[PDB]
Amino acid sequence: DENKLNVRMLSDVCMQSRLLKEALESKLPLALEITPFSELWLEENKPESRSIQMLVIDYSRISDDVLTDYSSFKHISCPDAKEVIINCPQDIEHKLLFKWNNLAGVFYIDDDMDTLIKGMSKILQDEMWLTRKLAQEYILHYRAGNSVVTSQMYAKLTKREQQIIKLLGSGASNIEIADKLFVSENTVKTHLHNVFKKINAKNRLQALIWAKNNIGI
Repeated sequence: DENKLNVRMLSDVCMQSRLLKEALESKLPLALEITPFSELWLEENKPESRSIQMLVIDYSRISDDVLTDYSSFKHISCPDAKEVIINCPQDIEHKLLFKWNNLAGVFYIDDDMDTLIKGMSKILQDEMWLTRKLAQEYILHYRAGNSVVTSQMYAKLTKREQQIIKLLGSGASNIEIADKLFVSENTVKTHLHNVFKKINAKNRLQALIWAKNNIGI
């Protein structure tokens, strides 16, 4: 419906998902549709994906091999959509959440629907639904200067690989990189082909975007 918020839940489709989907559409003003993480890449260049204004992320079905596909789907189609995490574990390392650039709310694994409906209603009112701890972590981290949290796949790359990837996440060219490290253009190109694993980039664009989101010096 044109009136309602375009929401997209990133999850499995199944008895429960659909059951929550309907529950969310009963109480809040939204048109929700469910898309599994595994299929994100198929929605990247769809027109109707450009209309997504909220993404609801089932933290329980998230995994490292989807992260890359997500970051690009998010940039290519709905960079400006709000993101809301649900089913988040209690003992989560909040910095791990900075990776969601429009995080607007977080719901924990053992919150109930009373909380979820309350929370989501606030977020639909352009509030944010965070705990005091999390709000503090953001503030301490941001206030202290830091913008991005360098991720874990990164630290696992070789020295070449690391240097080559940082510069990529600076939108440098093949040539421009080969010229700051003093190496064959064809060389950086070969390192990159490796680096796409495990960072899991289907291509240079994914990696580039992966980069700008997952590595800050």
